[PDB]
Amino acid sequence: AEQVTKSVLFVCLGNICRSPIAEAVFRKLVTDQNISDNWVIDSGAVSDWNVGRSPDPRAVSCLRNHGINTAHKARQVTKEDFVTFDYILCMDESNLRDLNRKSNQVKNCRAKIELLGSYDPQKQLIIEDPYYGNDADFETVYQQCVRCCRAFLEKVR
Ligand code: VO4
Repeated sequence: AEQVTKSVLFVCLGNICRSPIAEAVFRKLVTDQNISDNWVIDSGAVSDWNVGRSPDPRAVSCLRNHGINTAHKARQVTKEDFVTFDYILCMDESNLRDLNRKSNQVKNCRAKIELLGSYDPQKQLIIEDPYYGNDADFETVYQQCVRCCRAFLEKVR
């Protein structure tokens, strides 16, 4: 068994609600496809405000309902991420404006930066911040990341 090693970094503002859901989902997919050894996956924040914190409790329990677990600590996106990751996928256009800005700060930017939702077969471009929502909104977010990541993998696979 042999292919190339591919890398994806999932990005949100805080790296507490959404990017850990999208990251964990994506890991479960790869693991389920027997393709983990070919993938490098991680999640990070635009902001430094929550570095080191654990994922929201609502994200945590939501992933559990689906039999998924995570051990992520929040970390900030850095300049080297633009040189090391094949893909940076974010949640919203704000995340997107911010990364492009920072990427400029890099000379040799090899990362393709895009909205995760741009992969959604249902076309919901945007993945809403569920922080102030309740438990059904987290379930809605999980659902979108599932759609998107399944579609992302299948074309980069
Ligand atoms: O942790 V995030 O989804 O930015 O809230």
